[PDB]
Amino acid sequence: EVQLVQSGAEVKMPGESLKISCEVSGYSFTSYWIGWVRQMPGKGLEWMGIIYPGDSDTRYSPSFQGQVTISADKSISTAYLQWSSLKASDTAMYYCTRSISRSGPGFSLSWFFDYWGQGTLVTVSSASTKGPSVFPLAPSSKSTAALGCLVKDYFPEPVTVSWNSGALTSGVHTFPAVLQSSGLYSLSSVVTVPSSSLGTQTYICNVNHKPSNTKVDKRVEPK
Amino acid sequence: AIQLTQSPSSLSASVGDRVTITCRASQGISNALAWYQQKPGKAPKLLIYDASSLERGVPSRFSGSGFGTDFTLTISSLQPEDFAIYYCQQFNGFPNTFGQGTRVEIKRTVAAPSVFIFPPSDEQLKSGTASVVCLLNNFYPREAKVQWKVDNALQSGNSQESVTEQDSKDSTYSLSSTLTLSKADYEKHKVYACEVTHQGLSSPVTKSFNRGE
Amino acid sequence: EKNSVSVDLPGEMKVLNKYDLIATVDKLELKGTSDKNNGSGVLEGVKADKSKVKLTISDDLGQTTLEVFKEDGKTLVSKKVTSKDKSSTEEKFNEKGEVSEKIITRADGTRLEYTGIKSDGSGKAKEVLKGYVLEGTLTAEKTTLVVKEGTVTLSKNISKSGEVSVELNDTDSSAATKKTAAWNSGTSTLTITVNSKKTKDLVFTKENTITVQQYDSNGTKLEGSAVEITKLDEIKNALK
Repeated sequence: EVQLVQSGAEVKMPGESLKISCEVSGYSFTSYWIGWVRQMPGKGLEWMGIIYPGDSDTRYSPSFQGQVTISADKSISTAYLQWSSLKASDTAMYYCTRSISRSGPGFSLSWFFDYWGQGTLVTVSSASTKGPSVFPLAPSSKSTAALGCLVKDYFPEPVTVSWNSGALTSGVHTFPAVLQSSGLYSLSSVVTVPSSSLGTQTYICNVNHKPSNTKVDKRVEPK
Repeated sequence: AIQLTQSPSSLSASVGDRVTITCRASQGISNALAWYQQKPGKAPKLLIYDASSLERGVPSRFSGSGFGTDFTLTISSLQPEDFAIYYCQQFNGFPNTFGQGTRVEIKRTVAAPSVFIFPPSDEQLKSGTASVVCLLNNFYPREAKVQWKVDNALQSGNSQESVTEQDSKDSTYSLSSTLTLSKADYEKHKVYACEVTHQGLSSPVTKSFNRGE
Repeated sequence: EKNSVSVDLPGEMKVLNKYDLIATVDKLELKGTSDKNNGSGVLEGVKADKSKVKLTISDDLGQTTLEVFKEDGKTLVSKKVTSKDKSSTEEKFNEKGEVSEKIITRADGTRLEYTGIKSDGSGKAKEVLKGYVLEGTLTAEKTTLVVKEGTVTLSKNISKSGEVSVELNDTDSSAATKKTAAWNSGTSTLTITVNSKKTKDLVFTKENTITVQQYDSNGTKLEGSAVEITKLDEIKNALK
């Protein structure tokens, strides 16, 4: 039942402030440390800091001392990661992690992380944030028919794509986003379905782009 | 801090191969090591702590050992769902440090690309632009090639390709080639085709469709 | 039993396929699976408090590591590493994560105890010799053990590497009653001088004892034999 739920994705400009949260449940929140791990875009894992909500003891890694504020709230079972001012180089994915303490010889201790959050993406740029597209691609004269949806010209990644509002994950392929010549991403999601189901069954794709708050569902439409 | 160096960077093995990954430290961290498994997408997951003790729920095929500065993570019988990136971390000396990770791929048979094609939506042409999509589904290996016939005359620069990561069920791949053309030029042609050349083929496959027929 | 007879462990415990072994200590059985047929394997076991107990035996059969965790197998409560030569080091944790107590036990019975460890390292230091017991503090750079007799304070320092250094301070301000000291790191001797005249030598031995050798009247050479200290007041009497 141990679950670590994080906040949603964020879009910020250089200099703005931001605080992301990690809603906790499943265990004794006051007994375990709560850490924070950074993952630069497609890069390694950076540990930022940790907090013990029993006494609000913040142990900051020297690579982030005076660069980020880590707080906790025992009353609501929630930890926080707060920035004074965002810089363009702070774009990464951040995790809240439950930590297990180990007494490293000597005079100190460290931790390893057993349960992780889902991750919060912080994109920092001074460009326009545009919502995604709607266009579907239709099945016609297939082998098991195949269909899907097209998501063109959005900013910023990532966009979650579902099919039939869940309950459809057999042959669903969601392609990674490709940045076009214009500074906007584009991706597609496809499903492989039995060819005999077209008409007798309706298929809709549930796109969601919380950065621009855009969210669109569209149907195929095989013709 | 303490630098951690893993080995190797990438890796490829068939289903059943006993694969081992190493992690070398710069100091004596005798017992303080943890192993994580970041699967496609998100997110990291603890596999093995204290370099020997196995985490609950982790299958018995995962094992780990080490002492001093040389450590080794070991999968006994590789499985297709075990495709992920594996990190080692040290928690003996403040602060905690991670290794650069290790990629693990799966080897399987070849067939087949299973080409599909898709015409534009005709709602795109309300904006003067249109995108043609060619789909390749559940093939191996990752290497492939796609060409865009237009009046039996290939088109340049207007293509973009994206590949999925290795599937967790059948260890296959999938590719999407998108041809972006303007509506003013999309109607100057009738036949749009996608010539596919994959290692698993015996001859180039060409899925096509006449414009609005 | 059969095909796994027994073998004795470092710490008075016993340990006895589809190698397999079975152990038992502290009123309940611990079993696991080893790699060889000597006893080189871990032993799992559970306590009535649902606390997880783990016993790690080395491959050389000369280093047992007994660990105690909570209901989750990750958060530990105690950790006692016992070697073949009785060199033990038991730790206890304050449930915050930090080690609250560290009981270092040497081969010759002389234990070294640490209590009241704060979040930085400052804690009560107490060394248990044979016949007497020294007490002191613990700074983040050395272990300081102090013996006081009026104005004279005898400070036995212990560097983190393990070497022993000893100093002596005297708040007295009389050239005839003030006590200075001289240390020799090679010979491990502290020489007490009073009024430009040597008085006695204190040797801190590799057997973890202290010897006293009184100088003669003229302070030019030693005399007699050394007396191994058995009472704590014997250390104070030399500082009078």
